Amino acid sequence: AVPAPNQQPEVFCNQIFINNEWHDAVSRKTFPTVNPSTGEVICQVAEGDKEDVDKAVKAARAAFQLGSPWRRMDASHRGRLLNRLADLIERDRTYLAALETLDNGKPYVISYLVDLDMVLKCLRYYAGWADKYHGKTIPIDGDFFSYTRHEPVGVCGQIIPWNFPLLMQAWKLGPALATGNVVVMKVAEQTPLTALYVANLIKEAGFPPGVVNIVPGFGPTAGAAIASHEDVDKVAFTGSTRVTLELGGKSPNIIMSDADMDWAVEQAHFALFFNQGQCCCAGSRTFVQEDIYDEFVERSVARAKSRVVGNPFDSKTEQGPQVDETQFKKILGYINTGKQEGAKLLCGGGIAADRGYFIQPTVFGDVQDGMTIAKEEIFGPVMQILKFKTIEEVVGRANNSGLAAAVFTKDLDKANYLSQALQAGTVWVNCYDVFGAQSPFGGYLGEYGLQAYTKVKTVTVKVPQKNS
Amino acid sequence: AVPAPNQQPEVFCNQIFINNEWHDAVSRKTFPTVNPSTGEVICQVAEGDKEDVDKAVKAARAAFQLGSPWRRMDASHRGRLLNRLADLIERDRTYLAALETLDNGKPYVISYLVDLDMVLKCLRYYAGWADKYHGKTIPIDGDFFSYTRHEPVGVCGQIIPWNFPLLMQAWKLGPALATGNVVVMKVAEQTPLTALYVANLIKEAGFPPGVVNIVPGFGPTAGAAIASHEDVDKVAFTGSTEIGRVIQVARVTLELGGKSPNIIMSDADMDWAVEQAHFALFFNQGQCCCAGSRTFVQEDIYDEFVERSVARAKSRVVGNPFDSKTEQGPQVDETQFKKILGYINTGKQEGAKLLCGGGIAADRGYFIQPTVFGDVQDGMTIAKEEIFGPVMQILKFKTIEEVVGRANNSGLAAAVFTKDLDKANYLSQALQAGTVWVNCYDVFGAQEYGLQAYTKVKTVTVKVPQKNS
Amino acid sequence: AVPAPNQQPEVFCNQIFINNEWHDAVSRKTFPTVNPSTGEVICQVAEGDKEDVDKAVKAARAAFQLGSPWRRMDASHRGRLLNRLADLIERDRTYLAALETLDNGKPYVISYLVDLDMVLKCLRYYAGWADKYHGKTIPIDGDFFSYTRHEPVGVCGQIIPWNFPLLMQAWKLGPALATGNVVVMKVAEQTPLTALYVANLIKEAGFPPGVVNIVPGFGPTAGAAIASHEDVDKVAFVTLELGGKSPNIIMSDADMDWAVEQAHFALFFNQGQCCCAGSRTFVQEDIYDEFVERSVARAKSRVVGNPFDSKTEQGPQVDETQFKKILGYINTGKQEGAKLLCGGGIAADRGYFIQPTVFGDVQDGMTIAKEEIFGPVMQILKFKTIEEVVGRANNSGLAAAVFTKDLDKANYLSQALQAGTVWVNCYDVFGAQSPFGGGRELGEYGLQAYTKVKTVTVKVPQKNS
Amino acid sequence: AVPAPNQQPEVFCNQIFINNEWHDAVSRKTFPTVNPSTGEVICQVAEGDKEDVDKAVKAARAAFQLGSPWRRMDASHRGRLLNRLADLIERDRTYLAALETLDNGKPYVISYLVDLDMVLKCLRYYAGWADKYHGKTIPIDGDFFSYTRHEPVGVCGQIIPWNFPLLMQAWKLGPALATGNVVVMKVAEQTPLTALYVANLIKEAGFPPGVVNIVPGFGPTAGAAIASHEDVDKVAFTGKRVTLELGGKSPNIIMSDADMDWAVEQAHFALFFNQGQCCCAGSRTFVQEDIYDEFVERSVARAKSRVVGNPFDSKTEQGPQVDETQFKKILGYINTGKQEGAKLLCGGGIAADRGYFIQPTVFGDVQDGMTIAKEEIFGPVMQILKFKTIEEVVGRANNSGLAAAVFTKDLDKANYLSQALQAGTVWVNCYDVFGAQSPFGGRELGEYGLQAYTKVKTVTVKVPQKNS
Ligand code: NA
Ligand code: NA
Ligand code: NA
Ligand code: NA
Repeated sequence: AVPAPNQQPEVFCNQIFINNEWHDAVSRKTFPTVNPSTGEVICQVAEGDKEDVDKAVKAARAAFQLGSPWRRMDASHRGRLLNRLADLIERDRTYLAALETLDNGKPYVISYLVDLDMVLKCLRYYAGWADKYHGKTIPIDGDFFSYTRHEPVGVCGQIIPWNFPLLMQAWKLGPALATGNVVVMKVAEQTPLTALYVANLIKEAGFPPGVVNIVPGFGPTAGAAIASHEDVDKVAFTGSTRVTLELGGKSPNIIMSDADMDWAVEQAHFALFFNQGQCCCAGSRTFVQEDIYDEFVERSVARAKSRVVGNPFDSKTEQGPQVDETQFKKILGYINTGKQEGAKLLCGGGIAADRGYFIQPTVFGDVQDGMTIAKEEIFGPVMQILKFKTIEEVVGRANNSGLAAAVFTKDLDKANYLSQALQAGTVWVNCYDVFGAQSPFGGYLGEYGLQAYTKVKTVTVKVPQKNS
Repeated sequence: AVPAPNQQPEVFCNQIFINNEWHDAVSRKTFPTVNPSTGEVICQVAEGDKEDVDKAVKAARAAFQLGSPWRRMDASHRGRLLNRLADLIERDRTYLAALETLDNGKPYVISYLVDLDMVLKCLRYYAGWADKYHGKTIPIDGDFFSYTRHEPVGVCGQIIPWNFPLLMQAWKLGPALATGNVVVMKVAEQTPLTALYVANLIKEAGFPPGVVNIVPGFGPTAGAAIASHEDVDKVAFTGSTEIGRVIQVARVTLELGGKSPNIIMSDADMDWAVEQAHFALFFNQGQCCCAGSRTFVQEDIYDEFVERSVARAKSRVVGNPFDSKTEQGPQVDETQFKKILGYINTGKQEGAKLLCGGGIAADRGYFIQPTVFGDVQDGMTIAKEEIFGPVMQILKFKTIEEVVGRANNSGLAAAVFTKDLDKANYLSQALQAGTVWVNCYDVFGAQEYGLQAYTKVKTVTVKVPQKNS
Repeated sequence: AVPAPNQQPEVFCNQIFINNEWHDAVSRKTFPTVNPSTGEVICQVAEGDKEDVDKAVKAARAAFQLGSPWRRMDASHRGRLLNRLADLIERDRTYLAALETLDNGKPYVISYLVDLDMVLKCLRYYAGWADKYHGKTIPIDGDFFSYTRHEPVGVCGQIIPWNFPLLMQAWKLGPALATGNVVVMKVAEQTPLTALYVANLIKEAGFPPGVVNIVPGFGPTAGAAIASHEDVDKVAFVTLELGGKSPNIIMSDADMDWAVEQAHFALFFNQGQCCCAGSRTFVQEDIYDEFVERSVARAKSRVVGNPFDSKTEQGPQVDETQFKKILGYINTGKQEGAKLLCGGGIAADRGYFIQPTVFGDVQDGMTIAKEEIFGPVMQILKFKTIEEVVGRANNSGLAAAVFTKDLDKANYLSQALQAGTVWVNCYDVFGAQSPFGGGRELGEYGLQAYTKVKTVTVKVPQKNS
Repeated sequence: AVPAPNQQPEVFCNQIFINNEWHDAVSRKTFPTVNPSTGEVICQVAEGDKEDVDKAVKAARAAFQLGSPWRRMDASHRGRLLNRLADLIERDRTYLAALETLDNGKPYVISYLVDLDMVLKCLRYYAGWADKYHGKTIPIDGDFFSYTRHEPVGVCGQIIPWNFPLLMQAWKLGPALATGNVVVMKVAEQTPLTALYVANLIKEAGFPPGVVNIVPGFGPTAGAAIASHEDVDKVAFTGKRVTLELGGKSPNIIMSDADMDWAVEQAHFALFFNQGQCCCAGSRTFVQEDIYDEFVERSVARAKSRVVGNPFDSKTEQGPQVDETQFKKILGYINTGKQEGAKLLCGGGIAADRGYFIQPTVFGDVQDGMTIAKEEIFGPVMQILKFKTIEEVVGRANNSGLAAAVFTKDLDKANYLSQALQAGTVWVNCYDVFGAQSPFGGRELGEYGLQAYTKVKTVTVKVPQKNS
């Protein structure tokens, strides 16, 4: 059961969020955010720049000073705050899911049942880690007592993409706040709305001023300012091609001949088409064993043709528009390159509507490794199907590219052989895009997400006489 | 490639080991240990009883006193001591492997390449854990610094069986010593020799006096004395349900084994499943806590499986353990010898189809022919009671849902042979056993849980000036 | 800031709780629960016996069956349920603190600010552990993939004492539920009410029927039935958590004012009814006289009276049996030669009130220095050296404390003291995250006792690092 | 008890070590390494450059290929090899200690009892970690079995300094090899000999060819080549994944209630150890005003009695500085101290006409703004500053973060300072106490050292009905 959406949700937040207050850009400039479904402007948004970032960083630094409310607060209480934030987001679940759809373009049913559900689960998961990340007491040689303490890194710069606005924000705030860091976040110009509203909930939840600061704006400006600021202790970027870069692209989905055909077909479809193909780990290279190639391809094309493209607020809609005009044209050019390179266009291939950034679900057959559409990730509804013969062969082709991969088979040995040989951060077996707030995700979440937001301090004390 | 064995190894240790010295029993009494291959006495061994145990526990307690060499020793050094012990055992590998065979009966080739090898790997694995089991610093509410220390439990009474004399000794000494505990060990009357020789190596390795004490003797005497001693902090028993009850009656842990299910699905690799099922049951003369004594086979492959299993059992070479061709030695002693025979009789009486073997394999020693019973039923005695002998039980089943219930209706171990991913995961999750093997059996590895049982957690919570994250 | 209490709270739950439903005993018998402050009956409570426990164990077993809602539920959801139960308890905080005081006797201010606060923290802490207790993937030799899974033990029998009725219930429920077990709980006959009301909240929270079952009654019957039941997987009273004679050591360099107030707290907290009461106060000779004098004055000013009065520091003892037992112990203290410094008798004609009592010049051989009476009776012993106090303190191991300004003395004592918990310059400082034991409770360690480890070892193609 | 050293150790290894073989530089160039005690050339050593580095990376990559002996080897066996290497170093301990002294200058007694002892303990410590670094099985939502594997990162570039040649080599090899990585190591031009001999022991121990490769040479060339190589997966510098391990100006705080005798001796050790060439040297000795005069008087007398001379002499406490460049830099800093107004209490000049010997130097009443109080010189130059309160000292000590120390008998003061000091390691009543088990950073050593040498792979499998 999904509640009826408000197809025209009101925008309450569209400025810079610093010290639990809303500010206009220092330059007073503002940029428009567009509804991808119509191509029309939703509203104006404050355009943050270097000077705005500097204000945010100063606020963050102040909120991180020894003796401050955030620093003195019990670890268990940071957990309480994250749980409270989660409760507030659930309260406004319907409103947030609709706003997400309005600004991003993804189907409202998905925004509500998937995006929001995962946001809630992420924050509540991290709330639980707040007071459970232990240091150690170490049995060092000599008459000493040695132990470690896991301290926060400090001011963390977070730049999040537009594909999953709310979930990306939660993935970043969850682990950072659980460990006691302060944040200066930059949201995507294409999808700044929902994150700004969450900022309002962060204040309502009771987080001290300056703990979380959000600076909407442009990449070359605000984004770069955060990455270059001398008082930022850590910067985590997630998007297109302490510092951590989280990029995604060309994930191989391997279908063995003994795989369940119906399941394989639906999963490979999902693996690529999910969220308009706008996923860092989209299974954009579907490797199919020769014995089942023809049948698999036939079923895949049939599924792609039946995929409903339309108004994201319509319950029947499976695919909304692409995020913006730039991606829209980028995907169209990519489809043309596929045709020019000799890939067999099986269906789709063009615009799906005269209004908005809609593209027909496209499928290319007989794709080769050397082709552009087999090497470049375009984050669009364009499926690439490649044929292969042996398991040894596919391993090499799949690895010749490492965020994620998948293998569909009923054979135990094949599953274990492939899961070990595939060089990817996450390897799915008979499923795809299965993330858990508790399962790590990286390239070549969970408790591992905490390591990156913590600094280790070792204290070694001379004692009278050590005894086991 | 295995060195030529001294079929008649000299015995250097046969007394009570306390404070790195050899002592005769207080009573001066001694018991004989027999070579199961000939039925002849190997030598006399000091018979420890309550008073001997009391001396051992006193020595152990003294070595565990605060400020003692063992207590003050760096954790990394406990690791060095364990590594030195392993080096010495390896130096005397050929000798020990032969002594093990002589006293226990297992094939020398196995004693050398399996038993010793695992003893070495176990001690070396644990040596590495000595300085790596950390306590925690805890983010408690308020202005407090709270942390935990994992201290040793103290005096640990360890009673080990006769099936894997040396390995059981390593499995107990490894985790206990790595964590800084002291030990009072009671070895099996049927196999006391190897453990006593290792005691000599423990002394040579440099372990302080009283850290490890070994009292050979009888179960209801020495064994019960350890379990009932008021100054023993922990007692771990590994063996038959029969003596376990006595110990339970006399921190306590009872490690028993029996009737482990080996499930063969229709899609299993036939050649592999047959050889593995054979190994699963027959390994170590069937004297294994997790012996696959219930081989469930899906109906569509039952006939073929049984045929191949019977052929394999008939070809199993029984004979002198010191002969390189020997696959199966004798049973550990006369009591088990007759107990197994009675069990085979019961199988016949109950309607089980005797497919091969079923009787004595030699006029000298405790050798029994590899026996296989077909069409076994859940209600039969040979399908409910574990006899630790070379007697295989093959049961037929139809569905996977069915076999789960039947396998669980008994939980040390279990195995599944199948090429199907979903079938492997379904069974590994559904089978209620401590260890579930998939397409393999008896695959143990020295490889943290064993450490928890050997440590005490102490929390220290200190008031401090204002706390900050 | 404590809301005014309802000094005579309504009782909504007084029956056996099985499968989210209220049941009368099969015998239909009931027993009275008394208000220790007046000696009068509060209400009748269903007297569960063996047959009632049997119904509870079966309901638990059913709830634990593979494929059941509690077994199939995502680990994260068990956490959501724990968090919802905490929210409900917080909603009914004022009411529950009053009921706890009515039935147990402790001051309402403490019930509210201490017991209820700790209950909330305990449940919320454990809610966080539900989906974070990982198994391991092990690098075994050979071409094998080996891993472990932490499964619930099953039906857990839990016997809760009367000293901290609500807190002990939370300490037992938190880890057990976070790990997916089912429970059959036996509450103390002296204090059954608060736990039964929490059962109602357990049902309201959404826990499946049979996950938590509560059987009020007596120890020799209901308690023994749980302990002997063949279908109960684990019983926690096998693990026995007992407490007694915890040493509180005051070094000559301690902060005098702080040590005096803390030693007073250490012993008198909860009418001295605490498993780790600092009932042996060891004081170094150079400060003994002054420490004793200040301790005596503090004991004399301790306000004893109606626990609902804001000024009350000490309520009555839990029941008449304890009341008499403590009085007999005070008499033995005088007979054996301990110096009675203050108190020593009954504090009121109604209720089980005892005057705060302090004994000086206590010797290790005395009965009052060896037997724990769980009462408002302080023992002050004198010592000379740090080496001496260690031996005396250890000659008894749930807890201990040291008061000193010296780093080395503090580290030497915290290591040498054979106690499960050692406090330095504080006392009774518990955290839902810090372990406690003489098995272990609280923290991550509390999860170990409620889990079975299953190893799965799979043969795989060709293993690579 | 230390054996008699060979004051003229023979050199057996002086080339590039690749695939368990000794190679001359492609250019055939060599550079002389000097004995800092005499200023004379010990021998010539192959001068590796980009081309030699490329060969080592290729050998390392090959040894890391799936299916190779190093990749297939049981984890426990990597541990056996590390223990064998340790046994071989122990066999050649007397020789190694003398060669360390000949090339670096530190007292032979220290090389034998300290450096070599720590090298042995470090390798033996990591040998034990080889098969104990577990992944996890995660309780994810839904009918899925999710687990992680900790895989090696791959080709690790390791650049080690000259202050502790052998120990630094072991700190890098231990964790890298225990977790199955392969190495391309660049040793310091000032001290390449001991590491090259160890490579010979690595071969003798049985490590597969290409697992460890060592390229002696210069920083701007060989080092830069490793850091910039496209096929190097991680680079660790001490002096792709990158980690810079730098050190400097660690504060040693002496409270008025400290044990005077122990504090004076430890402060002396804290600064003067290893000719002052230690990243965490206690180069800022803060002394509480009530004990200042006496502490200084004692420190001066202790510095004046410190024996400087031939490092092979058993009475020698201080050998020469590592090279001419450091010698001059220290003389420059001493002059800077005098010109700045710091009170020169003793030393301050050249201690011998041959070699690079400097007199133990003590500056008194140093103030925070002085250059000698802000820059690290890695020399036998002690700075003593005066302070009044604990709140004051915290701020002064922090205004600079690898290490710090506090000497006091008071529990609260020790906890206050160990909490407040922003340093990776805080020692209480001791200094320079390292354990192979305790982490060190500004991480290395302990369990923490393994995290940087491993990649986390998550495998998530769809399974029939899941149950707890
Ligand atoms: Na938009
Ligand atoms: Na024998
Ligand atoms: Na009552
Ligand atoms: Na040199």
